[PDB]
Amino acid sequence: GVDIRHNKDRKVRRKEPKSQDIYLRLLVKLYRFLARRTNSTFNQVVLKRLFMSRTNRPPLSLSRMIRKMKLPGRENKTAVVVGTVTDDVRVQEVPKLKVCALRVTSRARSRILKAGGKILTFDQLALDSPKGRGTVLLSGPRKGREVYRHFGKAPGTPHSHTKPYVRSKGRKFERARGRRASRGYKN
Amino acid sequence: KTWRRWHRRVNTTQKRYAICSALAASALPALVMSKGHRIEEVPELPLVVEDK
Amino acid sequence: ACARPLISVYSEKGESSGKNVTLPAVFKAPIRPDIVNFVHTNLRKNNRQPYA
Amino acid sequence: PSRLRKTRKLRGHVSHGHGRIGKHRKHPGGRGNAGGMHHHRINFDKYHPGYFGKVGMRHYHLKRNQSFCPTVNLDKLWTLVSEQTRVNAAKNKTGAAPIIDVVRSGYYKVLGKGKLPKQPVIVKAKFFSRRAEEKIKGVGGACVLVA
Amino acid sequence: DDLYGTWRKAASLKSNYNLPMHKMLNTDLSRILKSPEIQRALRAPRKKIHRR
Amino acid sequence: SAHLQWMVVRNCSSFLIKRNKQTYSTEPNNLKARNSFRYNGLIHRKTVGVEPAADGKGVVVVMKRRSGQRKPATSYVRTTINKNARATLSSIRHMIRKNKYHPDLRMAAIRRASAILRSQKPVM
RNA sequence: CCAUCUAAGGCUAAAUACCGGCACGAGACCGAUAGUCAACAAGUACCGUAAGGGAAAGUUGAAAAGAACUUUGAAGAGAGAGUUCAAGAGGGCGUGAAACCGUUAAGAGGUAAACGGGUGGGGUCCGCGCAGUCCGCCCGGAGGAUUCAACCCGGCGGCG
RNA sequence: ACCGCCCCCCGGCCGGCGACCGGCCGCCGCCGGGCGCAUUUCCACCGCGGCGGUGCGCCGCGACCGGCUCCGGGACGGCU
RNA sequence: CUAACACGUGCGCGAGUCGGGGGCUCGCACGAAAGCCGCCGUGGCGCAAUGAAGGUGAAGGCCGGCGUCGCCGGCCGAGGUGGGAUCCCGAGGCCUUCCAGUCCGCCGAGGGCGCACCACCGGCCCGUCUCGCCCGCCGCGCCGG
RNA sequence: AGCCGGGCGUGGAAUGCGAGUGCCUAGUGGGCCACUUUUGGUAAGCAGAACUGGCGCUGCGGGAUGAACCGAACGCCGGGU
RNA sequence: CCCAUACCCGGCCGUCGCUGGCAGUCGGCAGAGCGAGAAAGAGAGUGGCGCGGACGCUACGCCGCGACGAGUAGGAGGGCCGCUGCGGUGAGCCUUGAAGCCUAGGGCGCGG
Ligand SMILES: [Mg+2]
Ligand SMILES: [Mg+2]
Ligand SMILES: [Mg+2]
Ligand SMILES: [Mg+2]
Ligand SMILES: [Mg+2]
Ligand SMILES: [Mg+2]
Ligand SMILES: [Mg+2]
Ligand SMILES: [Mg+2]
Ligand SMILES: [Mg+2]
Ligand SMILES: [Mg+2]
Ligand SMILES: [Mg+2]
Ligand SMILES: [Mg+2]
Ligand SMILES: [Mg+2]
Ligand SMILES: [Mg+2]
Ligand SMILES: [Mg+2]
Ligand SMILES: [Mg+2]
Ligand SMILES: [Mg+2]
Ligand SMILES: [Mg+2]
Ligand SMILES: [Mg+2]
Ligand SMILES: [Mg+2]
Ligand SMILES: [Mg+2]
Ligand SMILES: [Mg+2]
Ligand SMILES: [Mg+2]
Repeated sequence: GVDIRHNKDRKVRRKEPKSQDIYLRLLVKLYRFLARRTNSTFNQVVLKRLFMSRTNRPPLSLSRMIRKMKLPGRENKTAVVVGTVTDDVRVQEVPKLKVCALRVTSRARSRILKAGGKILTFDQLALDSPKGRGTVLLSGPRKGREVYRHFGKAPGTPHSHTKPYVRSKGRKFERARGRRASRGYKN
Repeated sequence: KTWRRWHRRVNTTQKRYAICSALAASALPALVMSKGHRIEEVPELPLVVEDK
Repeated sequence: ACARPLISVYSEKGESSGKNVTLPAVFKAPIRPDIVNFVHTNLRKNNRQPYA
Repeated sequence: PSRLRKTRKLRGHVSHGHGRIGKHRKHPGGRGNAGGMHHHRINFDKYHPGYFGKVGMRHYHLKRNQSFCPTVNLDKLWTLVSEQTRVNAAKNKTGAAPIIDVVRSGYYKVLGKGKLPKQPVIVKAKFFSRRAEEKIKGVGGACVLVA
Repeated sequence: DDLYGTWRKAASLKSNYNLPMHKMLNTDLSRILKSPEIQRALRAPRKKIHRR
Repeated sequence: SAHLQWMVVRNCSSFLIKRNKQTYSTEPNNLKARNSFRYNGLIHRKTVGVEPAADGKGVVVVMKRRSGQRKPATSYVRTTINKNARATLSSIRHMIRKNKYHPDLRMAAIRRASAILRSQKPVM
């Protein structure tokens, strides 16, 4: 008999991608080897992010990437994102960038290639920089999904700006009792 | 009941992707042989003959 | 790889004719058994008659 | 598929994952949205405030087509025309400005949100906003109304 | 290749279609390990068993 | 490539047989007849096979050539060796080693050859 | 002030619907307690004054070749004989389970029986057991081969 | 007319031909035929021969080594 | 089992996405499938919110021109603080006859640029309240900003 | 009070230990017992509370027997205590 | 002195943790290491005969160390557990005997 608790004995993190495609699994093999036979933690972070799910790999926009690479000090370094690089149409001037991503939108790829940059895939990234020196690791906005507007402190409760679940927006849908001081109460 | 959901719809891009993948895999001797087809005598598995 | 070799056209006699055609780009498409299986599964359900 | 569902793993457990004390009876709380004000009041108030009551005026024969008015923003404003148009206007030296008609592309009102690149534009629309107008004037350009 | 388009040419017979992009180009894992530029940046392989 | 088709075929081959908590591979040029990346005879560019001769005695050694990867008809070269066991094993060993031709299969090929040879010897 | 029609008379195919009817085609359906109630002399037998209610029930064999003839018995029913690949298919006859029963063999028996753990004893069968494994590399002895290495010719392959 | 993209021809580079080669030369290996002719090479048999590996048909015993335990017999010393 | 909704997961495309309805494919073993439409994206969902409604509808920061600037240009551009995986730099430091002297790679004080995300402070849009002044004109008004 | 910039690391009690955070969510909403405290009752294997631990959901050694007591909580085995 | 499923030592199964190790099978074209108290190079350079060497690695694999293992209601995972039909595949099986049924026979798996 030992006075211990087994509730949190097992950790929940992912050991391998839930996906079944073969290209991602080959990438996982390569980066598993790199992470376990290299002291650099960039490989560990990249492999962990390869394991993650789709909603945990949000797309990164061209405007975000250029904005985060225009910061001082990080010139002529390769921007690495484990998600999808999507094009942003509300930006005219695009510089030359050295991008690496699993997949890139067709229009975004056309824009970068026209601007003069080059697109890399995580394989060739391994060949170029195994330990990943000169890399700027970016990611898309994880809280960008609209489901996060429904989360948190419940609506109809003071100081809670949480979106309710309504089948249709209008004046006849959840506007009368809990939303007005004129009818009952106002939270 | 007869109104079970018998049919399914797939995206056109996904259908085209599947077709492309099948076509590309049909050109590899290892995969064709592993499918069971006897092609050890075939001169070239992307087999092309004239229009005659 | 991006290399597109040259594929010979075989005559009906079984021997190689003088003609040859470059390999179409489709055969270099990625192989995804995941997508192939998903599209098959879901499409081989659209030729199914109801029962009840 | 029935293969992967919870029922297959539940065979042999008398209870079927619904408890022994409180069984799986027909409708313990009433059908549908019953008791919204009586015994589900806490849930209704906590998760759907404003559900009960009336507010606003009644409009009988509503026609959405009268109020149809799609909008566009200035950051998207240059995407209505082709890129070659914009680059030609950019390297043009005569000072001529391209004409962008949002009604042709299916927008009625122009709202000014994004930053506008510094080149003259002739934006013709049906409705404008004050900030969009001042953005166009500041960048140099013209605002034209159509019916 | 007119049906499915090349890597740099869209499909002529279809409205707007192009071959799916490769997630990884060089899928020769044996090379990707056995290349000098990656082997250089590696620690020594510990391969001696330490039993209880 | 090679790893790609290995990932494709590791579980969906016609040569795969799985029973009695076992798994075996069937395609011809596969020493040890087991499902593995090393010994799979259809994936790699350089492949070694050892088969019994068509005649009741001898051993056929099959080597995959380097040029015609997509031409199955002219992809394998076969050599028949019909001698004593020691010289047969020596010839196979020289062929595997001094050619630098897939050296990881040297002992497997030698073991398979020795076996075929014994089988060929009349029973007691 | 504008806008738009001309009521209180009439006709008109096509696109649309179809668990009845005639004639067809098909199925990731059921396979005789299932599928229609109904695979069969089924809305039949049968029940109720009536409205109405409403079953059970498929399979010898390739071919009846369906057991001539003798014998005991009043007969049912048997013993021989015969057909058949098979009567270990004999007219509700393919296969033929369990519950339950008869008989034969073995074992046991005064705390109802049965059960878990641990042994012991006796059995039916199995090892096709009953002088005990094989495998290299040597050493020694008795043998026998068209015999090794090195060269020449030709072919093939790998690498540069 | 202009611009973008793509196909084809020619010219010049870069890279690959290990998802995609031909000729020449060199090295190596293999195979077929002669050369080779038995202190070489090979095949089969015998020894209760040796070394190494795996096991004994069944039933048993002993020895030493190590781990963990229970106990016994000696002797020495400190505060005392 | 069908429909709806929510969330988590896998795949395709991605500021877009989706032919489900229809049509073209010599209708018809499979095939009642599959392919195609692109000037068949009508349309749905998303890309803008807020107000009961009339309606309105999403940054700005520096210098020269009249600080006690009216007001035109030159610009620069979508905040700030704290914490932040990674990356950059790098004082110093990693050996053997000595000695001069390198190359390449690893270590590392401190110092940078700081992803996502959290907290906080500002800013902008719509309704509403308080205060107060100014500006525009085809119609100078119970006008508009 | 808010802002900037600068300087101070002997990380300022002991002991122990990775921590934070977000979604979706079943069952439950009849309880009972014991030391101590305690209300009603003559009292009760009665009725009602507070703290902690149990039983319920739990087998094992002991109390001959036993939901709650004493010891002790459990994978299949050998030895020792 | 006696003994519990408690405690100590040992074996075995499984779970969890180390988000541990292994692509280095680098071989006459070679040189067999990264267990060792001390953050980092068996660093590169310039001047004073016999042809030979086990296993491996279904990387969804294999291997090594520790700790732990009660369970109703309930939740989750893995089933090379099982039943029926469909698309593939086994140059599968079968009148020299399939399905089904019976068995004091030989076995496997913790179990289905
Ligand atoms: Mg325990
Ligand atoms: Mg848990
Ligand atoms: Mg349960
Ligand atoms: Mg309930
Ligand atoms: Mg219910
Ligand atoms: Mg009229
Ligand atoms: Mg009329
Ligand atoms: Mg009429
Ligand atoms: Mg049909
Ligand atoms: Mg039956
Ligand atoms: Mg019958
Ligand atoms: Mg019979
Ligand atoms: Mg019968
Ligand atoms: Mg008896
Ligand atoms: Mg209850
Ligand atoms: Mg009480
Ligand atoms: Mg408990
Ligand atoms: Mg207990
Ligand atoms: Mg007592
Ligand atoms: Mg014990
Ligand atoms: Mg132990
Ligand atoms: Mg348990
Ligand atoms: Mg029995």
